[PDB]
Amino acid sequence: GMRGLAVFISDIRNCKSKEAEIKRINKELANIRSKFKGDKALDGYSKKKYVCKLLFIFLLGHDIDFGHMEAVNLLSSNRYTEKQIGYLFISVLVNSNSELIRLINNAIKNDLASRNPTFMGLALHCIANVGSREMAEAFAGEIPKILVAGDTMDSVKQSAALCLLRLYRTSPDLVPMGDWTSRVVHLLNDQHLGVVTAATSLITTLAQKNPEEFKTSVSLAVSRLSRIVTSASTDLQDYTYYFVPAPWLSVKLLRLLQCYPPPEDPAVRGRLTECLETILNKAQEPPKSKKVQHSNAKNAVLFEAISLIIHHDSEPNLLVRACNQLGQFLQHRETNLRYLALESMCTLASSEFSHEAVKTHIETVINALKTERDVSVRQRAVDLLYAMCDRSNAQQIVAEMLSYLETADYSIREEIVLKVAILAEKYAVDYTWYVDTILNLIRIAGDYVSEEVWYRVIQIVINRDDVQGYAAKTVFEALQAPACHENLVKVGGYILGEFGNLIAGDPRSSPLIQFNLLHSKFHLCSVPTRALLLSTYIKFVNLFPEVKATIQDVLRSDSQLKNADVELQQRAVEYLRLSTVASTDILATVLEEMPPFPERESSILAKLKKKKG
Amino acid sequence: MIRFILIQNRAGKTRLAKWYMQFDDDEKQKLIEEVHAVVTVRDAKHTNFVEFRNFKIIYRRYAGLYFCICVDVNDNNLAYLEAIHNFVEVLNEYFHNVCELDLVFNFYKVYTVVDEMFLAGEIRETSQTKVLKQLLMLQSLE
Amino acid sequence: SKYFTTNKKGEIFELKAELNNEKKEKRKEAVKKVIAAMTVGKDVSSLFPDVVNCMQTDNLELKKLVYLYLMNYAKSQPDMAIMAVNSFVKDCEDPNPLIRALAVRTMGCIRVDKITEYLCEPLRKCLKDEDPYVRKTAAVCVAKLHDINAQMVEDQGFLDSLRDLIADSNPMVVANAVAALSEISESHPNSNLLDLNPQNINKLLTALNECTEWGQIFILDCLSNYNPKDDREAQSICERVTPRLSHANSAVVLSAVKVLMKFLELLPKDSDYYNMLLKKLAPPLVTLLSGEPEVQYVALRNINLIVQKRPEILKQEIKVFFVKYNDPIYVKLEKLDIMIRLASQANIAQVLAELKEYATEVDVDFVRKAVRAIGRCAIKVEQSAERCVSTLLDLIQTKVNYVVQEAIVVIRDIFRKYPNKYESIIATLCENLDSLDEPDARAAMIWIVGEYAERIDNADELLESFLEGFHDESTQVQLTLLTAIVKLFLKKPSETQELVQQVLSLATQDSDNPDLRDRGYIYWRLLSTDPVTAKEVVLSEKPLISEETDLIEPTLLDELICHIGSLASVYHKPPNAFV
Amino acid sequence: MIGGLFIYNHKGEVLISRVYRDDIGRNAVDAFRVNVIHARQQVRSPVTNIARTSFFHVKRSNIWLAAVTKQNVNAAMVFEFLYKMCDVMAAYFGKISEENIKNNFVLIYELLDEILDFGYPQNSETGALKTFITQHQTKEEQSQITSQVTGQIGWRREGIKYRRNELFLDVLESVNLLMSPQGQVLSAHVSGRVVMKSYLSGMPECKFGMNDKIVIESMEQKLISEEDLGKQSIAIDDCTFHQCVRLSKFDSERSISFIPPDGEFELMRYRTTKDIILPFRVIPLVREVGRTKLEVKVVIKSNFKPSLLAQKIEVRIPTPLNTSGVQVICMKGKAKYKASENAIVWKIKRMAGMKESQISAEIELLPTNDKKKWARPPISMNFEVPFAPSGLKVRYLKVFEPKLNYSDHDVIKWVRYIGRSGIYETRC
Amino acid sequence: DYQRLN
Repeated sequence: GMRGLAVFISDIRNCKSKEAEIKRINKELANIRSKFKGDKALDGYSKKKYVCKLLFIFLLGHDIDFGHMEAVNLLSSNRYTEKQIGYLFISVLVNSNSELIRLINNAIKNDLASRNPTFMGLALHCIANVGSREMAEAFAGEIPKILVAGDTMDSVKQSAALCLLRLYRTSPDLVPMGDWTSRVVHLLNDQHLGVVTAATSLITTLAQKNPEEFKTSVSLAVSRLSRIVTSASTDLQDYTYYFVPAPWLSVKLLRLLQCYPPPEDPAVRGRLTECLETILNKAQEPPKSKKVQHSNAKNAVLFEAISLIIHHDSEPNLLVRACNQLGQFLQHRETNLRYLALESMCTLASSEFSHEAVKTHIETVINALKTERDVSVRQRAVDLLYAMCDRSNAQQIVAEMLSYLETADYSIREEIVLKVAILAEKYAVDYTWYVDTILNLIRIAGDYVSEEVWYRVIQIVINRDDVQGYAAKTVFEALQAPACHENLVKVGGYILGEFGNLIAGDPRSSPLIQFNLLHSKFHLCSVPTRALLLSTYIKFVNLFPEVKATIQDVLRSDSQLKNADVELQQRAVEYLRLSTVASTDILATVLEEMPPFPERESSILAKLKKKKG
Repeated sequence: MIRFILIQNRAGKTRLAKWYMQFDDDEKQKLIEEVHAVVTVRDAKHTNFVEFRNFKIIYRRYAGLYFCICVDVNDNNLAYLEAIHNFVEVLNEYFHNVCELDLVFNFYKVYTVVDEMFLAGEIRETSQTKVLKQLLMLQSLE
Repeated sequence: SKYFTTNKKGEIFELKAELNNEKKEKRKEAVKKVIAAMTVGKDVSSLFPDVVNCMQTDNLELKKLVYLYLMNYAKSQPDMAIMAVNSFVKDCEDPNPLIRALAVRTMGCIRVDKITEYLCEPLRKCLKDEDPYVRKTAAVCVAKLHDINAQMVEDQGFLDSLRDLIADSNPMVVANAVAALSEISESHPNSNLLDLNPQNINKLLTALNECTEWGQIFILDCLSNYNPKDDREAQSICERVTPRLSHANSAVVLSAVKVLMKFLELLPKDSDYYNMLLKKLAPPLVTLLSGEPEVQYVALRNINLIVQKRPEILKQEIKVFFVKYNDPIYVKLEKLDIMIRLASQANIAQVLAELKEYATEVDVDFVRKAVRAIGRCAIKVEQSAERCVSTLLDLIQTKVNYVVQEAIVVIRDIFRKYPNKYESIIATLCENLDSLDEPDARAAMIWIVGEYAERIDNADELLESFLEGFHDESTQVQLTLLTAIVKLFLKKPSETQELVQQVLSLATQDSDNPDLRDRGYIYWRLLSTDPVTAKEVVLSEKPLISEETDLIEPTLLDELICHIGSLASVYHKPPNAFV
Repeated sequence: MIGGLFIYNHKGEVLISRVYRDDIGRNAVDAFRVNVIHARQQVRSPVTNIARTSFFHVKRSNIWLAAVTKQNVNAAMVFEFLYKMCDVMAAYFGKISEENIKNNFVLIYELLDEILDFGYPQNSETGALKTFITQHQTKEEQSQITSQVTGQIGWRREGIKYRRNELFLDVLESVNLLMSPQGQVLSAHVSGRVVMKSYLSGMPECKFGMNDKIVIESMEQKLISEEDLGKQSIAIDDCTFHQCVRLSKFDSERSISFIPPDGEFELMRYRTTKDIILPFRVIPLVREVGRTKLEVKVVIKSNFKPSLLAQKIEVRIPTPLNTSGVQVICMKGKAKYKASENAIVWKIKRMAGMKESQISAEIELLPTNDKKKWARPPISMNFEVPFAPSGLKVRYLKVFEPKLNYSDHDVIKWVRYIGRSGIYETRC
Repeated sequence: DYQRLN
């Protein structure tokens, strides 16, 4: 123990406005600068107590500028608590100095080169805890040789593994690939489950960048797991969390197999199946403790297991059941479990083995999304329909996302609009529904649309035909609507531009009318849009002798000609000029039909993937 | 991996903070104040997992206390919620009946114990025992 | 002094526990704790039944706070929102008129689809009363109702009741009546506005006097809609209204301007009430840049529009709109623009002074706005222009990129007012171009190198540089670069195969953009016939600009005039890019 | 109209929040918290749109005060309202602060709900509200408050009686001046207000008037009295009033005649430029010594009558964007400097009528760019003086009460003339 | 301070 820290903190808590705190504080800071500077500077309680007080002030929300060498003091030492305290202050703070740094390293190796627990320990915890380059430059052929054909304290072995994971974590170039692979994946099997833990983690990264290298890990992790999951209802009691056996080890091995595609040697693959099977069936069983934690540890494993199943795709049965269970979970009292199933089963849907399997739940999900009313959740739900959609679905799933958008933020709004657009593009059987749905996004959202959406619906209407005289009709009624969004004017503009003739027969839709209409639309419209309405006005000339009088009348008055912006000038002029001059047979030839767009590349999906993360 | 560990209180006081790679200062302060903006507003029927931007934080309550772990995306939510609690349990062992003033007045133990059961951004020791063993069998002497 | 707040453990449940207490004190303190936590954000629907069971009282603090909780959650559980019916219908019948009114106003705030019908009668017999507090509430309630579930026939009994209410014994009544009857004249059976004539208007003006701040604003923001038969009406109305060197400040004053600015149609120079009106309208409009900052910024937005529509008002008040160094930025930028509106034959000397001074500042937006402004001065009258252009060149050469860029943009709009003049600069401009990474900078610069290529023997290298990453460059960049290159080609065909080639290709073969691809195509179907009609069409001489420096679209403008007080003005957009 | 209405602390939490309309969301309150209160991009305006919702706000203390609508409300109006509001909350407890707000929930609400209904602002005053808002009766008080609030003199009248019967008018005048490089008034104006603090009885009809053009020739008459033809008698560029003055009657008779609020209310704002009185002349010059010295000079002069008292003198002079080694001198008062915030502030206690005082500065120079310079921001002034900088003086205040017996002759009437800063520039 | 009105 020790007195001061307690006194100090007692007092510092027992304070007035944060300012009195500051007074008392700076009193101790100046008092420590002066307790520092000079005299017979004592041993235990003194150095410990005051260094501790600087750490505490620092970690109160204040800063430390002084005497940290007059604190690097404590490191190479007789006592633990001074070592621990010194290492602590140095790991928690590192300033603009290098002398400090080399003295700290001196202390590091001169403390490390020992033969006992907490030295090796404290230093490993430091190196692994913070450390600059010189840690990875000076101690990178160090930890490999620490654990080769050489045996240390399990606690140390562990801190060594995790340290080496740090030293590969920041300095790959400064990590050698020596002949130690075999004792790395021999002491995986090793007795102490902590050792197995850390190792499993490290090996997870090492093999994440070097598969071929740890191809042994596989079989061993397998037997180690099946062993863990069906042992006995009392086994390695030290390492059971609320009745579940060693769940973070399972979870770390599950995670460790997910970097390897379907286990080769098939007795191994056998045990893996047999086991995953086991796990599945244990989730089948019943609560062995009313206490929420037990439930959870078990489910952690279950969830990661499901995942190894999805990453594999070699098991049909397994997949189907993962679906079934995950299914049962979506209406759980618990919210974490719904939300985690939702996520999980979304990840799942990409396996075609489990796709009808999934579809069955549409009802449920449509209900979560419609209801849940937290939001992390619905966001998981909507991701999951989008996820689960084929032709049938597509019709409904789309109707639903459409209302769902009649209510959400901003970010979501756009991304939903993007999906509704990719589903209706990808799945529409009848293509009148497709136009209807895009026209629908414009209505429900508009402000959130995006642009590859109106580019695409434009693209499509041109490329399909049968779609057209309809599209034209719709777009024309839909423009004469009261409040009237602008992407509607972009879209209706273009479309009715280059297909208005189809509709042009109907007395309600003569061309004069198509123009006047598009024209009330013109005078409140971003440049780009008006660039659009001008070029439609010329298509409208060449497709419509009838009207030309009025059109020239318009693209001729000062307003569009003496215009302030290059494009609407250039354009208004050019189109003036091709009515003015222009043989006719040229004007025509120019403004031809417009070839079908090739089958593109899908901008939309592209955008959504960029939005991802 | 673990990006980091927080223990905040109701008030916002960072009764523990603990980091696992390169990070800044004004940055860390932001991380904290907004972690708080998230967590303090939640409740019962809210998930102990919150996704934020390009990370996620798994987060649990105790009295007026928020033990938070922010971690990657590919990582095991439940698993981590339980890590939090198992650790909280080890401290309930250590301080033989733990409340926040315990971690205030004894923050350094706290640091060295987190160190004992978290390293390099990974899980060090799950054992209530082996932790409480090395913890106490080398707590013994100063 | 007694707040509660805090959060955790499960004290929403504990809250239920004490919310059900014997001593009314732990319950009051409960309801309060509840509202506190409801206000911070906690979910507290879990308590509904209990809290309304508290509303079952006769103590007003509590009744009120419950009522609050009641609005707010009453929507989401129509089921237990059944609770209130008997309590409110009995309260709508009270002694205390304040209690009746709290009831009626709390009631119509709960949107449950059958509460409609349960209140229908309370409200009908409430729009009648020996109390104006009541009737105030009653009209507001009729509007509140018309927002939900309401077309209703009895509801048409209420429409009539509301209109007949206008011509009342009372101000407040008519403030809320006018207010309501208007908010309602949204829902369009085309017959919106409904009425207003002689009696209506005269009664309304005498109200304009005998009312309140807001009441007034309701009468102006109402009136900005009447269509006077001839000019008798126009006059005696503009006059009856005039007195608005007034109080709600901003609000009354602005609406005063909205209404007033409207009844300017009567042939530009009459027995010039018209011009006394043009005098009259500048004083207050000036006082307005002397409210708190906020109501300046609103006032300036409004002016800027007025100046644009009728510029003969703040004609030589140009001095007023000079920028102080402790005007908050938004007021700054507004001012600057309003300066450049007025800059004329006289003011230019000191104007260019002021501007030269602004450029030097640090606020990036400001700096730019003003460099722009200088340029825009060039376009407004010429002499200016020579000096301006020069200052601007100097400015480019100050090496600060963004000022460079804004410079360039302006200089283009200039060449576009002064073609045949500043040709001499172009090589200069082109040196420091390879550092224009903004859309309008590239747009203008490329349009330049396009336009004046005969001059620029270099242009092949500059444009064919720009075609590297042709995509992931602003549509306005592209589009502009395209017409630019067909321009170049037409004039210099002897060196421009691969260029109309790859621009036309790029534009036509990969553009998801319909307007671009479509114009790629339209310029392929010309360079595939005749220079004869190519030259004649593209390179045709294009009329000048004149006095215009970033004006607003003319009609747009005519209608933002109609929208003076309202955000429309602030945002400068019809009410339709915010529903 | 007004939909959301929400008040926040500085760290971003709600303090109070009240929604008058279906339009609004949980969404709203958040978004604002998210977008104004938090955007790394400080520079803004005071209205916003986020996603077809518009958000107005004021800041007071460091305490944000937001109003929200999803229509095309009257801009101005909703603003003036947030103003009227802050004045009602001061009216109830002065300091508008987090703790002061928190500890007042129930009120604020009773108010919020009262002050403004369905977004439509109601009777906003404070002399209505103080009469029926606790912090007990019958039909009497009942219809009293009713008809008073509903009527044509809400704003602060019922049936009032005072132990000592007095009125004070304060003429508070800000001098706004921007004045070119070497002395020439580019913006030359005075913005004035008449703050009336009145403790009166009953329904006292006030008429009022100032300096405005005439020619000349109790038992407590002044000893001396002018006679000598008081010319320059000054008329007013523009005056806007308070809710109480009969603007019809004024527009007609040019009288300022009303029935006033009780207490400390502001009666008119007004501006003047003509026959203006000169203020406090500022003379600023920067020079150089060697390749390593930039030297800064400010001379201060004042334009009074002989006899008078210049108070609370504050002068802001800028350092260059960065500063090497600052060296400041004074010849009256005391000198202040602040770094990283980068500026120099001079504070003077007392300055006599028609003085002349010197203030000096030096700044060292070492290489900062490659050959690039600085541009000097205007030098700015803060002050108080007891002249009436326009040359306004109150001519008359008629005080007739028909109900009670008493009239004009019974009233203690005091007047003050205060001449504050406002907007005050140059160094070029 | 102030000065009497009247």
